[PDB]
Amino acid sequence: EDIPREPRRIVIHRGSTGLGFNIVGGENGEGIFISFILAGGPADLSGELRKGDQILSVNGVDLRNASHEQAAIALKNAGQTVTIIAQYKPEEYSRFEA
Repeated sequence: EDIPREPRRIVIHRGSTGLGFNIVGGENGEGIFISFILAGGPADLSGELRKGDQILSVNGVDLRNASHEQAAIALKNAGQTVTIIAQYKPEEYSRFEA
């Protein structure tokens, strides 16, 4: 609704539940997508990320062509304050994850 088509920058702070989201994808022609946002966790309270966002970068590490494992390591090692570049692609998310 107030989500643009182009990539956006979101800053999250890591908590006791991590970043408060989980990821799928990173294989074939599917990039890294947010599949779940934990209620009350850091991503949810930020208000800015959505299921079906593709993660393009985290703290400058390019995740456009990462595998799931590569992305999970980048997110684990990104530190307490994490800058995410995300692009909202709900139709492409549904093609892969429906």
